[PDB]
Amino acid sequence: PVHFYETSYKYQAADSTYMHDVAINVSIKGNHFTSDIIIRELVKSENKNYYNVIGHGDIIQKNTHQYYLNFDNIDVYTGTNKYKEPTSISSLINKSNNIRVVYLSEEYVVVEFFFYDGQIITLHRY
Amino acid sequence: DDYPSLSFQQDYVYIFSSDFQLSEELGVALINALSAKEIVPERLYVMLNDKTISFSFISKNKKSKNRVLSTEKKLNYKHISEYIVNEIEY
Repeated sequence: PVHFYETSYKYQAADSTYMHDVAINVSIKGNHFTSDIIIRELVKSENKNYYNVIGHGDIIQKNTHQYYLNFDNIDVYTGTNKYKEPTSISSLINKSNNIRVVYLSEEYVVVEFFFYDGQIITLHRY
Repeated sequence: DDYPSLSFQQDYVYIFSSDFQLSEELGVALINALSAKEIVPERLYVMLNDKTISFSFISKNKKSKNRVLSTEKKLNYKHISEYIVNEIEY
């Protein structure tokens, strides 16, 4: 059984005008997952750069409310013409990335995950 | 696991943080502010770390609003509360 998750958020640097607009989309078919992330960077309220990041791997449930992801593929697309990264690509393809659930529902789920070395967020189900 | 354990639960407010003092001060401020502006969240999650601050505001319509804030030096209950309340009300 496949469960889809989706959410968006905005990151803001308190010492700068820099910020992210991030849309998250996850697909879980059982033991494996596929994540799709779009990061639009804005400096001074102007669409600066973008990133499309696609993930794939295993989601392993340790406890009833404690998971972790093991990526086997990470794919980054960006603007050809050439900042804060939510997570480093190397830290994903080497470590297990913990996800602790704090509330489960049929319409949404609330988790604490690994972006920015600590982030809480709500994801809608479908 | 290493995420901060829960540290404050009111009507709709949840706060995960290793600073129980800042959690208390922040929760009451949110309750006060949102009631003053007559805003009733279905639920409001918040997470405090050394650098980052994040929260999730679940609306009565079950549509959420998520935010993150990184800061050089730590902020207090009023600064965080004004930030969170400002993002919610938009």
